[PDB]
Amino acid sequence: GAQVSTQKTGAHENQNVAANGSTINYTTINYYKDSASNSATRQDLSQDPSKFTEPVKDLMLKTAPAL
Amino acid sequence: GAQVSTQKTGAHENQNVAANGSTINYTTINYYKDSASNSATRQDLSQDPSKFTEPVKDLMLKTAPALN
Amino acid sequence: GAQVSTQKTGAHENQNVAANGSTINYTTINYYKDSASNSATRQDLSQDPSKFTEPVKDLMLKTAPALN
Amino acid sequence: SDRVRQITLGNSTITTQEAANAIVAYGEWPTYINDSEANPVDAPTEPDVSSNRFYTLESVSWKTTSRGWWWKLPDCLKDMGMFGQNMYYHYLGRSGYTIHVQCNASKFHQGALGVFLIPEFVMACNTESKTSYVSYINANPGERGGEFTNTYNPSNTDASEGRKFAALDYLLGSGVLAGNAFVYPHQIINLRTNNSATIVVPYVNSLVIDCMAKHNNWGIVILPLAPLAFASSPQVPITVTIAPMCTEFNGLRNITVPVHQ
Amino acid sequence: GLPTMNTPGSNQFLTSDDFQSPCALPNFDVTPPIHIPGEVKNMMELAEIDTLIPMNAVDGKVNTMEMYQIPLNDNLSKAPIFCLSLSPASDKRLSHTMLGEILNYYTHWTGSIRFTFLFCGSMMATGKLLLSYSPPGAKPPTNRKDAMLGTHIIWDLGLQSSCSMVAPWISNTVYRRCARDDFTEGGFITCFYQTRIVVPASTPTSMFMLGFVSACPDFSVRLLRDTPHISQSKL
Amino acid sequence: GLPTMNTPGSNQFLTSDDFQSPCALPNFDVTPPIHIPGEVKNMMELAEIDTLIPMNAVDGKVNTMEMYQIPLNDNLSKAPIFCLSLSPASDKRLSHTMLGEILNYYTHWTGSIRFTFLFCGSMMATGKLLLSYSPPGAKPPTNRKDAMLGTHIIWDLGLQSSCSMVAPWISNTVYRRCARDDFTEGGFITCFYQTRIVVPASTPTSMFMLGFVSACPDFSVRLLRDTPHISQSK
Amino acid sequence: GLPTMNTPGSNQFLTSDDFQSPCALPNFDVTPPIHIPGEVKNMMELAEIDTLIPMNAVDGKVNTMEMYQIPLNDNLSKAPIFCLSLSPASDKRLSHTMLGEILNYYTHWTGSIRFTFLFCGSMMATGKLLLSYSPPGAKPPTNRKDAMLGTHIIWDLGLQSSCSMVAPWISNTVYRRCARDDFTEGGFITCFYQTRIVVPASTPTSMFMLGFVSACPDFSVRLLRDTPHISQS
Amino acid sequence: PPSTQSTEATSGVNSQEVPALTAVETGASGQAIPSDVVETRHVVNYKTRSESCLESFFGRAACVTILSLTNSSKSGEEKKHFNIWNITYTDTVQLRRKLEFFTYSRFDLEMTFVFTENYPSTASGEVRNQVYQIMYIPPGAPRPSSWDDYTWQSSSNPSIFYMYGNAPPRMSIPYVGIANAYSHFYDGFARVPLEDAGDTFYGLVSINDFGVLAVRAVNRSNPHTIHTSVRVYMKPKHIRCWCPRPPRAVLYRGEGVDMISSAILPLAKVDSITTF
Amino acid sequence: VSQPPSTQSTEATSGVNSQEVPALTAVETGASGQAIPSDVVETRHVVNYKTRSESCLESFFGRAACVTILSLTNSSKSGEEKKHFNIWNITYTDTVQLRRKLEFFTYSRFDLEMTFVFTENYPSTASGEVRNQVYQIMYIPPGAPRPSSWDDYTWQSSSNPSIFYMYGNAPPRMSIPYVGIANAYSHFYDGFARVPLEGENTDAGDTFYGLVSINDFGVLAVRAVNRSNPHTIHTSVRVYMKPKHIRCWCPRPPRAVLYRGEGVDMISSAILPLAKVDSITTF
Ligand SMILES: CCCCCCCCCCCCCC(=O)O
Ligand SMILES: CCCCCCCCCCCCCC(=O)O
Repeated sequence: GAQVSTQKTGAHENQNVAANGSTINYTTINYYKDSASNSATRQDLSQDPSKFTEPVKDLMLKTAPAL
Repeated sequence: GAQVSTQKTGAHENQNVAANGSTINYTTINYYKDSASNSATRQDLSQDPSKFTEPVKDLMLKTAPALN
Repeated sequence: GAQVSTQKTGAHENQNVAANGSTINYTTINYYKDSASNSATRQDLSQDPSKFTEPVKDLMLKTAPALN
Repeated sequence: SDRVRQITLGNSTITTQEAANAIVAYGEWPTYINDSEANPVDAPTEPDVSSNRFYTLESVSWKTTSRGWWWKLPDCLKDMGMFGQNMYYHYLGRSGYTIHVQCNASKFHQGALGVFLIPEFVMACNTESKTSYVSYINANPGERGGEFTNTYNPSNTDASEGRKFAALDYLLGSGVLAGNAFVYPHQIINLRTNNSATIVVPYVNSLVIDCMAKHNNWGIVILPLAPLAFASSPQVPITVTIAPMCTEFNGLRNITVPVHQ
Repeated sequence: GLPTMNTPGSNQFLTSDDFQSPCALPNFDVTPPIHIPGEVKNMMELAEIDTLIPMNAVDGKVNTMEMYQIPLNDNLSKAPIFCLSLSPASDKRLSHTMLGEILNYYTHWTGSIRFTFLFCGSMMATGKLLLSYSPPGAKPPTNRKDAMLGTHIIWDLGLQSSCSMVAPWISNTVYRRCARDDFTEGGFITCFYQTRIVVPASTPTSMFMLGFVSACPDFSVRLLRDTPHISQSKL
Repeated sequence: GLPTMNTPGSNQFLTSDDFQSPCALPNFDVTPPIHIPGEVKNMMELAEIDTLIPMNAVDGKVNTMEMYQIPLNDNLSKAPIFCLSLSPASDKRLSHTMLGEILNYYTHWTGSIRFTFLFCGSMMATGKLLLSYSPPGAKPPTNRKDAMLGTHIIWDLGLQSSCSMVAPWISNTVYRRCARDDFTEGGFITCFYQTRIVVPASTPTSMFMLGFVSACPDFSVRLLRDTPHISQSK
Repeated sequence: GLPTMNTPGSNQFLTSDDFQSPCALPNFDVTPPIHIPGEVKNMMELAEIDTLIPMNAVDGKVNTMEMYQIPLNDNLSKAPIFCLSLSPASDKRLSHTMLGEILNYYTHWTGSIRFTFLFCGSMMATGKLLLSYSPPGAKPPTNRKDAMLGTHIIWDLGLQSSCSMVAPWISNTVYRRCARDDFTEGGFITCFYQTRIVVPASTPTSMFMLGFVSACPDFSVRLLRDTPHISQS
Repeated sequence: PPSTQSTEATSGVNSQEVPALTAVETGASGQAIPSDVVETRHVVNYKTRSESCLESFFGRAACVTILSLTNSSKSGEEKKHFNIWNITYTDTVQLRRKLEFFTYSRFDLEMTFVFTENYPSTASGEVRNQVYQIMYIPPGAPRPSSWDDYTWQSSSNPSIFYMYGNAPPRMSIPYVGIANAYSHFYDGFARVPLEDAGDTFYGLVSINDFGVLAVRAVNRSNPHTIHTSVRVYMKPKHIRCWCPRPPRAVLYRGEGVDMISSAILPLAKVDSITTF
Repeated sequence: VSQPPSTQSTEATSGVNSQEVPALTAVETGASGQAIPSDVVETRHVVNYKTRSESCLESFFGRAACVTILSLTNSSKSGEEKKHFNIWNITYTDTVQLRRKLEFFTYSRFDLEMTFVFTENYPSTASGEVRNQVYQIMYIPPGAPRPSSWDDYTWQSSSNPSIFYMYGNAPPRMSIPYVGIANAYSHFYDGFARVPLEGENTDAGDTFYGLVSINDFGVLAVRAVNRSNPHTIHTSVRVYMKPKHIRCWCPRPPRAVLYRGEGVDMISSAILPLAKVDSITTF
């Protein structure tokens, strides 16, 4: 039931490729029936700034005349 | 000899079982030979209220006049 | 998700070549989100002293006249 | 051609000769509540054209000394048309909006108006001795809306002036600097290039549907960003035209008649 | 031997704790189970059972058997017979019912609530009653006309005497509080006549009705709390 | 009992401690999520939103609406229109912008910064403005001729009402501190007239522009910290 | 509720331990590495670097630059030019060389030690020197004959001016103490003239030579310890 | 992992279509990057936005409240044995400001408690190890009227017990809420007055009731009064937010959103607009 | 599971009459001669299984060291509030043994562990009873607000990390990732934080030459959490720090003289590292 995930890169870890060695992984097990008891979940690095920076009905390209 | 099962869902879940992958699993091991020592059982959500709300000999239908 | 590595030799080992079987091993599991939380790294004895003792553009051999 | 926009719904259309590209807040259009999730179980009321049309709020003038204007969105149409009536008859409701602000001027008039749509627009109490103290009437001014002040002067619970909101313009009536108002969906009616601007408003809450007589999902804030000037104080008219979208209601009650001034 | 770290939360006593522990009487074999009828698996199975509503607890009719008897008559009236706040937890009469008692062990609840009325008149009695539910946030029902702007049932008294109305689950929220507050307005239930009760000569002129309340199958409760109806002297 | 040993770190409470704990409310039924428009994933998504800069934070303008209005003359001037320190966290005017406010919660920052200007003057007003950025460690660009010796654009005033310049990430260090330090010197942002603004008869002679600041897509932060811009009585 | 027992050693702080520890700054992004020049992997890579021996720490030459200059003369002499005891972490002159300083952080050590000498004389001068190492437990060399009996090399003056001698690892124990010890000494290093330095006309009649010390490739240390050279009020 | 954006190498541009020109009136932000503005070099960019994730931003346990309890020999102080606090996050400004960036949020809450004690009196003598009970009283649940009432039985109420010197106690609290997210703002009233009124019912506070926290010193009174303090800490985890707002610029007054007439001046002066 | 490499082994070697002899070289080239005993004298074969494990940089710098000692007082007198907490600059400068080891390299990159050893005693004869106290160690990154007193709002630590420890329990411990800005920490800085320009003070740089002006990692703020007692108790924290996952670059000489201050500056009374010997020929 244990999960294995990649650790955040430290001072003397591998290349920024983050795909080198088994020593960069960590193991974790949930010990509770209630998921609220789980340690913080993994970070979601997905982003979509256009939701707030370009919420335009009609899409525009950067070099297009704005008006 | 561990048991693995799902968790009651929390704030970041989509509320579907296994739709959260392995995120919602947990591991439990009994450490005692006497079952009295075990932690609480899995919730049993099965139920049947007719034992108390419709305990009748003549089957009642909802649309039939009750007093046929 | 454990790793098994050999141990540095102790008093009882008659194999200073680390060849006495499964007898000498240790098991490690990382328990944290960041690698900064991991224990000290595996020993790495690779060395190259020429970097500091013979950083000569021209290759020199030990019996070569240093200068011809 | 981005310049000319013909926007329509129901039995009404607004045509603007010069407008900036329209904004859809958060990239979403209002929709009806899908059957995958709902609080109420009554079959819904869907007024369609009776509510999904443009309504015009009383205009205001842009004097060179104005500090801004504000409206509570479902409040401003509460007594207007059939939309108003349906809001009073049903307990729950959901609606998105089309907010289209117009302000026409010739090329010689400079200055600009920022139009911001703020979900949960919450203003400070003018009374300093009380927290969040405001009456239903002062909190909900109607189609006229309210105005911002350049200065905060607590009445110390004197003649209900303390129930009225504090409304500093530079702090948006809340203690938050106006320069960051741009985080909210917004458009600028910079008179030199645009006569109008349109923003699509999805229904936003922690709930799928709520009671419109109690909760204002959004407010409208209009501020001079740049001073009005002309070469004399022209008082250029500002008109706010609003249309509900995908309006729905749920649960018929007695018509609600809120305390009246 | 095995390196470990004691995290916060260690060695604390939580009343909601679900950790294992040694058996004080290890290897005690449990007395074998037998089938016993009436097994209850969920408290909701009891919440769904019709229970009388203590509706006439007024002026000395409180804490007596007559407390559950709603008076009816053959006179002319445009007034309600009775009125209930919907809130099953805060209404003084609904709180003290089986539904209210189970419910009072919870803070949040949701779902539709069934109201069933039984007429206990003469066989020769006729008439029609208007029972309705008015969602919250508007002028209260007051008279018989405003009371029809909402969910209603017209109960035609007949051999199938009992009938029911369901106050549908209408709320802005997902769940409502059991606690009384101003926000969680339950709405109202009232009943008034469509027509007066009519009886022939030399028969009873007044009658009683018994109202019942029960949970619908879509009903649920959440967080547990101590119940305010239980009390004890200080120990 | 399995032999164990408690290591240093036992029985301590760290506010950033990330571990499991028992549920206060076992089997609690959590309200299903619903879709709500406007989901945010990262603070940087807000850092990238244009914020109006309180540039005219001068005596009589500070804390009034006019602080956001940068004046422009039709009249001849060889003076800078404005001068601003680059550091978004340290600078007095920028520390209160959304970018600044987010960065005030961080110890270090990196990446280019976008400066966008909007002209709100008469439509019939014409002219050109010079916007430029000079990296730190040299005399400030107080003379237009030096202002040109750096990153710059010339903004043609017209229907394309706005323009922008991006202060490139030029730094000796990988990240700069959000602290008001001398080592991680910000650099200089200035604007000069390229030419005087000329307007037709019966047009105001006082024009305004609104400057905005936002993070670019290459932008990031390192470490979270308490901000200095909010306080509370003891 | 897994039953456990805390063994001795529990709840103690060992400065030399190796346990995992939670990060106080979770998910912190660490500045990416670059290829920084001059990477060192081991302290022994530095132990093998030749540094000067402050051999002439004698009155008038103590704690000055001249301390590293070994005098030579063209006159007849039967005396040793110099003498060192081979105690690299305890001798007054050797404990301060790079080899000694790295070694001052260790308790015990092994391997051979190399010495290199350089003539900083005129080009005009010629002659020969005897470098010699004598193992422990005997009268240290008092004259040239003793120097010839033990391990030695003849260093001629010539174009390849530098000459090295290696004091081979001869020891009873495997490792020697770094610390001065009556039991363990590393033997003796000396130098004598093999022949008089011959100096042509108008040529300096006195010279200097420099001496260097470094670890040989078979060198190692056993245990890290605090050094005596640095202190604090 | 996903990463931040890289820079491509560029050269001179003579395009009739220019990325540096735009119109912010549309509501869109300017989109230009350095490669559009100046000639650039290629740069590989691994400076990942992890610290800025909402999950990391809100990952610290902030102090939220201070409770003050006294275990005293004086009969007039029995009541001081007992302290009830409303659950709220508005008591401390640093946490409140962070939470108020978002209009709505959903998260699981982790609570940790820290206990301390001292002597409030000059006189002292032996005091036994103190143990404390923290009982949660959900909304509408009966509250104790005093320190040792029957309600402390806590048959349904969650309750935790702690002794000094032991590890700080804690518990995880699954998202609890009436709505599908917590609201930090509420532009509305608890009740609509019907045909002036409602003055006391405006804002989030009028609809905010999650129950209260009751703390009690369990030890019976000793001859030497001991003064204790409980520091309550909170952090969100497994957190999502649905609507950015600017943070508060000036000092807060009360639980709701309001202002201090003497503290509405967040900015400082500079000598002139042309002074750096 | 591979056998680690050993130090150089010796091949049996005969004497030689070679005309190519490694004994002579030219150190002037900047290169060390490489002779091993088999190049100088006759040698036997020696199997070498010895290693350099203890000299690995990871092992060399693998011990925790005391880096600073902080002190604070829990008391109840009108002039004592200011003594309730201690604010300290993060540095390794305070203790010489660790500093000297670090100074062997010009640059270094590592993660750190922080361990805190707490103690307390009575500075006063009152010798009264006090309760076991909780102490708070809060980290305040540079530019973050600092507390004015021990009882203040900044101690809320909503963004700053902070650790709470009880006296009598295991020493608290935490890991810190490399937080340098550069790709390594610099142990030395041959430069200025800023460049005084033509329009400046002649002496400019006097207040900022050196590492002292660019190295700023914030402070630790330590307070007793407990309210004060009638009986004064004096306490202190011995802060221990350890490099971990450490690599270094560009080796340099170790310090030969008594340190003093923040830079490399020596004092006149301690510029004489070696002892005198009566003669060049003395053993
Ligand atoms: C013994 C401790 C149990 C405490 C239970 C607390 C329940 C969670 C309520 C959180 C209220 C604040 C929500 C918000 O507005 O962000
Ligand atoms: C809550 C306490 C957190 C402890 C923070 C300690 C930070 C240590 C790293 C900063 C110093 C880097 C330079 C150095 O190695 O000396």
